[PDB]
Amino acid sequence: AEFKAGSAKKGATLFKTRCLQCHTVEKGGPHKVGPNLHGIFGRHSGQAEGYSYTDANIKKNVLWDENNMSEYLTNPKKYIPGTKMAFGGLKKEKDRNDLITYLKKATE
Ligand code: HEC
Repeated sequence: AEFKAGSAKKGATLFKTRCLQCHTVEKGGPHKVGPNLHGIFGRHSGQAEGYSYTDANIKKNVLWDENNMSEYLTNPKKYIPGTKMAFGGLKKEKDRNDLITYLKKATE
């Protein structure tokens, strides 16, 4: 994928309505169904302290950035086979760009 900054505003709504049930973004935020995402863009997959990852997510060992995050969010199970993230993906590129524009800011 090739990330292009979009609407952080739309991204925030997308996170709230598509991700928040399983993820928090704030520093010190709790793990829920999925791991807290604070600092995700300075980290490899499967490395958030305090979260119980699948071996699949850990072994993928993807150094998260705006580009492979877009690739991942297109189809998480195709990108990380065996992951337990029950999310089909954001198929529209503009949605992924919006979400990641927000996530880059929100997870710092
Ligand atoms: C529950 C129903 C989830 C929804 C909705 C979303 N995610 Fe998720 N995510 C979930 C789990 C259980 C996991 C761990 C998977 C595993 O195999 O252990 C994840 C993982 C991620 C990651 C990787 C985090 C890391 O490696 O530290 C990312 C970057 C991520 N999820 C992002 C994300 C976004 C942006 C979502 C909304 C669009 C989203 N997830 C939905 C559970 C669930």
